Amino acid sequence: QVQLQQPGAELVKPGASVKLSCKASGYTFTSDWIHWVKQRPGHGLEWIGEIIPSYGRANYNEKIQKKATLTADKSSSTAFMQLSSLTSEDSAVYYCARERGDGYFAVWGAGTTVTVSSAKTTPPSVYPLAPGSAAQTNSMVTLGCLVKGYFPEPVTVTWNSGSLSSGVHTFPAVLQSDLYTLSSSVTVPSSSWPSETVTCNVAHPASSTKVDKKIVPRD
Amino acid sequence: DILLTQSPAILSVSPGERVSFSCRASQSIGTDIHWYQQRTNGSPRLLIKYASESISGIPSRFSGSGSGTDFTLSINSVESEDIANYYCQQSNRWPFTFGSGTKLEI
Amino acid sequence: DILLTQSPAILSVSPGERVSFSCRASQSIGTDIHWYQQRTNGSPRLLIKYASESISGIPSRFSGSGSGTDFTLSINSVESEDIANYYCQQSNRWPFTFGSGTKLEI
Amino acid sequence: SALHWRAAGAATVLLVIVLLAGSYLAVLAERGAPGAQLITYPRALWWSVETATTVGYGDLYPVTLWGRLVAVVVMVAGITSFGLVTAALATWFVGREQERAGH
Amino acid sequence: SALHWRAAGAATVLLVIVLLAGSYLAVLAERGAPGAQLITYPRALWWSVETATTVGYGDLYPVTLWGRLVAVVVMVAGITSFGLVTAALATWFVGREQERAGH
Ligand SMILES: CCCCCCCCCO
Ligand SMILES: CCCCCCCCCO
Ligand SMILES: [K+]
Ligand SMILES: [K+]
Ligand SMILES: [K+]
Repeated sequence: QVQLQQPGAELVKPGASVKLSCKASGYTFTSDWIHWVKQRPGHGLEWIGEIIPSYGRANYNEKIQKKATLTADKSSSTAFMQLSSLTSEDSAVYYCARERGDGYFAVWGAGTTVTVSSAKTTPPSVYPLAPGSAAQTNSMVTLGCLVKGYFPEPVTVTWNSGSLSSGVHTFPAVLQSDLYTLSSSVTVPSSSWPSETVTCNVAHPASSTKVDKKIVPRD
Repeated sequence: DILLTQSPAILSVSPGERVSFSCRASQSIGTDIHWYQQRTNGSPRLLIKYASESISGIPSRFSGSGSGTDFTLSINSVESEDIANYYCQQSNRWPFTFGSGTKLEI
Repeated sequence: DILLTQSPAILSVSPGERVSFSCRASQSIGTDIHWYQQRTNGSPRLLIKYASESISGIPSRFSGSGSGTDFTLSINSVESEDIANYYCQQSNRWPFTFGSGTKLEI
Repeated sequence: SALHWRAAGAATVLLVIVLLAGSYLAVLAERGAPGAQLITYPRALWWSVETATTVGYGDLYPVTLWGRLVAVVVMVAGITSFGLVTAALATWFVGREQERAGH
Repeated sequence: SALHWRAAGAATVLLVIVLLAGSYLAVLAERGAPGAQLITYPRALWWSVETATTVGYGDLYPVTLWGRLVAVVVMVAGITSFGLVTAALATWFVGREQERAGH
């Protein structure tokens, strides 16, 4: 089961601060250290700092402008990272990881996407992508979902609640006029659809929404 | 602090071929190097610890070697699921540091 | 004796930008490096001691990092009063030595 | 049992506790210090053993004030414990020589 | 109090004085010697502790004649002090074993 739980996203206005959380489950020792790692888009992993919850002591990457402050609540097994006075340079995915005091990060959180922007949150509109009436078909058929007008990143798109993974492509979002847009593709044997239902599930963490859109043939 | 250099930044290999990623440390760190795999939009995953120690759940195809300043992560017979970014990380001296990453292309 | 190399000799930065001065030692000196600021016709002024330790009276904008042979003095958001010569100095081995200095230009 | 054996046993148990607490405290003190190597528990425990015994291979050592203070407690605990076992062995021999001599 | 405890206490106080004087004298002797590291008082005091205990991490040591002579006094003071505590512990145990035995 998931050892480290992190919120999917956080939208922050320039100059403001946010507190990321990392809830741990699984074996817990007085000797565990919780680390935080930053990853900007297209870039590598950057170590930010660490904390030992049982004592409350924290250490930080001294080589970079100090934007973080680490704390921990022992009773709820949660570690926190306070990021303050942010700029677009602070926009990135922030991972928390558990180290058993022996040097390597045995397990990682899913990461929290932090977006520093003045723009407002906006849930996505999910539209079906079913073939036109004149489209011919082989042994396989391609369907999809249009996810547009949302902000900020990210969205998680699954097909049939995750049971359908093979034959799936989710394309990177494009930013235009403060809104993102992406589509997801799914391919199943042509014979199996529509007899067998195909639905995409779209989750958008920043707006706390998750919607389903069943894909049916055009009239 | 220890500089971890990963070169080349991109590695192109043909299917089923053995491949080797390089990680070089600015000073001797014994075998205190660990390797992580990160697929698109996924989180890093520990592959090898202390240069050559296996992690349960990781395919036998992966192996590591080296000590001192030069390390290598190898994959016997590369396959599609191996397409990802690979990072090395040291724990010999404080603070821990990461290499710049090598992307695997098939 | 320990050679302390400061390059570049002149650093041009725009107002409000983070800036980093480099100081490299010919051999490992732990964190025994200290930084001084010297404005035109003024005397040197201690800014950072043992690579990263704060001095009372010095603005939070100044910070230091590094250990071994490579050190950095940083200023978050440079401003006019920061225009000066910056020197590093080591106390790891006798005799103490100074770097050649880096001038900051805005 | 006699005092000297009890003190030895106690000293041994106490030494072991200092080695474990010392390994743990050394890591807490040293992380945050650039260049420090005494930063993972397994090698710190090894370090605590080499400190209590004064073997001094030289592969690991504290660079911070508190890491050094912790080191001093481990050294003193180790030197004292081994000194106390010697004193206990001497007491044992002195008593035996008394017996072997008719006193 | 008994002699052995008084000698131990005295030896401890004396050891501490030798550590402090030794740290100070080591810096005086070593500055002026190219390459010397035992040149600031805080690490010299740490050095004096590692010398009196024979721990021998190996991170610091004198390179000059007088720095080495100072080192010898610190070693001998340290070895003797710890040897004297052992002798004091033995005396204590021997006396106690006498009592426990009816003598
Ligand atoms: C002798 C007891 C020392 C406790 C270790 C302190 C660790 C925290 C210092 O930053
Ligand atoms: C044992 C006493 C030695 C005194 C230290 C001498 C320092 C001066 C030598 O140049
Ligand atoms: K020794
Ligand atoms: K001895
Ligand atoms: K030694």
